[PDB]
Amino acid sequence: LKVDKEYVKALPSQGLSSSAVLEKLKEYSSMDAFWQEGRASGTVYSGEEKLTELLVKAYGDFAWSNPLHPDIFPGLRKIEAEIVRIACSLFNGGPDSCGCVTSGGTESILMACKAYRDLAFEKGIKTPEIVAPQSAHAAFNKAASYFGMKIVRVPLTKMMEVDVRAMRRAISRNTAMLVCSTPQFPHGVIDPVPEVAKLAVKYKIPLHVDACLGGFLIVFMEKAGYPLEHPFDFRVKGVTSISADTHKYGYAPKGSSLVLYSDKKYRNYQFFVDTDWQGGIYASPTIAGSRPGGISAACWAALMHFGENGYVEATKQIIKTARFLKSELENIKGIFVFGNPQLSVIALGSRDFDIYRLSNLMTAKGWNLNQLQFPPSIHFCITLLHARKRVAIQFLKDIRESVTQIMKNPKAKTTGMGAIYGMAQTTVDRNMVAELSSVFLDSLYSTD
Amino acid sequence: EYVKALPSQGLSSSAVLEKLKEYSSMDAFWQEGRASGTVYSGEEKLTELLVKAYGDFAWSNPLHPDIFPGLRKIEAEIVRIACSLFNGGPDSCGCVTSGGTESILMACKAYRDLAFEKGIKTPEIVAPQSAHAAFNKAASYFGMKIVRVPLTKMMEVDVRAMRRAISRNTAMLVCSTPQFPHGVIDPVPEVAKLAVKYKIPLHVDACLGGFLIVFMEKAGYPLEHPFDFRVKGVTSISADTHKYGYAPKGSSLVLYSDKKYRNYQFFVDTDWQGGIYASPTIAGSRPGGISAACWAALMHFGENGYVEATKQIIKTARFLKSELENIKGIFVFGNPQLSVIALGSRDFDIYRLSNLMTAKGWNLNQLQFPPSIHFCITLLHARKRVAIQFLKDIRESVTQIMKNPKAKTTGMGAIYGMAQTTVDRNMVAELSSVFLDSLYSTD
Repeated sequence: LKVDKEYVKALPSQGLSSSAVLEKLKEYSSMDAFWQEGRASGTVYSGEEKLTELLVKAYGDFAWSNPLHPDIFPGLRKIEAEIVRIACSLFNGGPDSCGCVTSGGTESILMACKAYRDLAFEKGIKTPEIVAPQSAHAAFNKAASYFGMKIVRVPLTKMMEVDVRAMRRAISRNTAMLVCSTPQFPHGVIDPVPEVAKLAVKYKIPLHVDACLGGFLIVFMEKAGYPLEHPFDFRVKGVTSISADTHKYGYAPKGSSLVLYSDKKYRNYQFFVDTDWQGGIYASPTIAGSRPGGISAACWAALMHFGENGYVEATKQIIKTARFLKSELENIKGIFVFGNPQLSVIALGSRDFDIYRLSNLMTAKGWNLNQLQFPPSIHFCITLLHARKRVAIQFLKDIRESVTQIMKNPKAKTTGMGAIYGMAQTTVDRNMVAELSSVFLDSLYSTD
Repeated sequence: EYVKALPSQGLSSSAVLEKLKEYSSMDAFWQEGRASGTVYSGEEKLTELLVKAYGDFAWSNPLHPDIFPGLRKIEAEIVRIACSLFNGGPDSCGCVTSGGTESILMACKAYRDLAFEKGIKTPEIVAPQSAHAAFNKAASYFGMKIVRVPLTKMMEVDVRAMRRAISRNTAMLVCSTPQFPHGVIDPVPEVAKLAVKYKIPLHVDACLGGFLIVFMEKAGYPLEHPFDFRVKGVTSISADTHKYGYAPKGSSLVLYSDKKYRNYQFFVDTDWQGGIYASPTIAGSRPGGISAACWAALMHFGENGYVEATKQIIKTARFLKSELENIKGIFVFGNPQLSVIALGSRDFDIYRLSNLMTAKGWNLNQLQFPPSIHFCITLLHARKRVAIQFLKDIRESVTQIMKNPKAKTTGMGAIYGMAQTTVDRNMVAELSSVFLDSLYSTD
């Protein structure tokens, strides 16, 4: 926002040399130095030098590959097939399971939603509904908005799990899919997949499991020695699709994710086919046409580099860190932890002061946390980066000091960003907030 | 042969890279210049630069502008540069997207929501028959009706037919600069007349042509029609940096004449427990590496670079066009002024020519409705100097075929012809599903 350099607003009359381009780029990259010292929530999952170098070289070897042309790039076609099958194995899908590589968790979610809309249409459902917990990702609303589907969000329990009784009452003759999250992003709580799947089986409704965030942790937890309370994978009868982000705890480059299905019969509905196009018979498996095959190469590289032993070890370290932080953060007067988080995310509240004061303060001390709402809350997401750099001690100390400071003045009005997130929740005119967002989006592209 | 599960033990870097060389052992085909379109430069030094640029921004993600303010600036700049190239002026604006499909999808979604705002229940896209398949995806995904209007003998949209296709439900008009099948530019001024008269948004699909058409005049090859924001009624443009921008795959632009239109493409969830959610495009997390590399390509070529590149492509196109017009047995559809040349034949089955060119080691694009094949000339093709060889092989292929013009088409060539003549569209749809299934096979 406050840039210290003029904007390039047109193409240069004379193209720059390679060295000059890369030297000018240094000015932009030096601006982006907030994550390297382990002070950002989520965002960068490993960021390690030797890993980066491998992933960029792998990308580089496949820079011009485009899986739209599998006759030209059969090697890339085999890499993507292998990525999918590795994932189906990790989720114990067996030989009938299938999937596709996508650009991210959002596309993974949208693809399943679209698949289930088209199946519902085929069964005479005029306006399909998504039935989802309040905590399910925003991408489910985007799918509703994009694909013309009604979305019903059901309330959560005191422990921030979906209320299954309420979910039952939300089901109707028009329900196209059920959703649960492993875990939900806000508070890092795993929904009770078996209980939701019971409904899915009883009412004959597809069930999508959102494992975008947890996928490349939860798959390894048992082997890491941290067993979970609930099963989450294709072994659970009624689970019809899973989303999972390689680009989160797979340590794959950005622009990589999977949508997996229990059966090809489901995946078929996600496909787009135009048999009549002048430009040839056109069939795409996902949203994009042209895609960056380099990213798929690098994603395959991450997986083959970590292996089972690497992801188990990475999981062990993230979970050790999170369990330590969670037990400490439970013994601080003035805050509480929402629910009982078993993975990498911890959400905090305060019954004693405005919790956004803590996000404001920690921002000041060089930390970047996520700011939630409904109810008022903040979270941090623990990554390999955070375990590697051992920021856990300093995080705690800054949390403790901040809380003591706030506590000296518990009713002192809340300022800056914290104020906006507070007031936004109380504003009865939702369009005010919407209009505030559109200004923020515009401001992203500003060159003034 | 197939890796079907995670290795128990991770491979070392070197071992990973050594294994990956197995997958990259077919690139000589494209590298030799034998592939239609597909790779637009491929040039070694350019690749090194773009991969380094990507590498500097590998972990950047524009969902987090506060963390990566450098990427943010980069993307604002790519959009402003592109707006200048299309002479949009200060009120024009745009977004970086993942490719041309997403650019088309975004504009369609923008126009749908604006039509919803005016009480229209099922918004209609009015498009030429030649418009890209992505417009049918848009319709399918977003619940819009697509009306495809016929072409003239020159393969341009029939503008009278297009007017007759307009209804109270029309949300957008489309034309292409050029359309992908025949490489013909639609008469943008004439379509913009309708847009203005009936107050309908108009989207210009410049995904393919974008980073040629903007330089044509300066290359010394003035086009017949104007195409950019200076044309009254053009409300948006899609343009692929990953084609004639020579940018990495994963890179395209959607540009608007005014901010008011772009506001309709955005997604906002103010109520999400995870926080106020506002995304400009389809994706959430995105690869900022690709944007960095897209900026690098723009800054590396500059105006002089792209003018010179455009010169080299069009010289090659105009030569091949004049030569393919002087070959007994074949004709070229319409009058292509850019990088795509489409061939047909009234003397034999055109797919035989694709058969023989495939055997000679060339990969051309097979079209349909009507039976046709095309080549897309890229900067790679010009650097490799393949045009003469290309011509020689076409001539020999035609000469041969013309000895038995009425012989039965075999191979894929037959599939392409049968496909169009089948009465049950379904059977064709199923072959496609089966093809797509096969992409993901590990058997």
